[PDB]
Amino acid sequence: DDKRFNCEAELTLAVIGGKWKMLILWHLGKEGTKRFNELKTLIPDITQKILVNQLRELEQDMIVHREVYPVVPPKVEYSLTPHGESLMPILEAMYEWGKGYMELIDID
Amino acid sequence: DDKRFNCEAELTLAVIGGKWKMLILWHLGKEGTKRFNELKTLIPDITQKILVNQLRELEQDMIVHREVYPVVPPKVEYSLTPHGESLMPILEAMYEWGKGYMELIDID
Repeated sequence: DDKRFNCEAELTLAVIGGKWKMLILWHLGKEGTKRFNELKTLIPDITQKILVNQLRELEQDMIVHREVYPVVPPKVEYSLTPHGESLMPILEAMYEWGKGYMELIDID
Repeated sequence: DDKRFNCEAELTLAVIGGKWKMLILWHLGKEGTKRFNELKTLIPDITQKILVNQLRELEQDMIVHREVYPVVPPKVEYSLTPHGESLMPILEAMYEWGKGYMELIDID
């Protein structure tokens, strides 16, 4: 029970934690499917290497779908899986909470 | 905007992150006010030193209220602040998400 709450809430933190995953997921959930360069533009502080590593981890974690489309020209699209989509209410609530908290700590 | 979503969602992660804060907050929000020894019993894997450090950080972060009551015998009670209470829906949703995710990764 207590271990079940803790193992499970901590798993969630591990999946979305870090400096850029929440922002990647936010753009995919709010705006939809994106190519790599589109995400790279939306997140100007991120490097190619870091964005590739974060997307790879999100894909291996079954949060992001990466699909290759052999059309003319070929393209690779990134999107949320159903598991990713159900993180979106959590990210929304974290943003709303942190918006209010930041004002608290900033203005003091 | 993008920096505002990111700064703010990341602040939230910093406040609740780690191995024991979510569990401390969960017990305080679900069960109410607790003394230190009560929390120590509810979280048997935690050490005195670690529980003192986590509660101190939660208090300094204005998530947990620590009140000394000079009654007979004196007592020190820990509870959530209003800012802590508004984390509870987020923790609830993280637990529900991670419960489903753990089943996904366990059963495979």
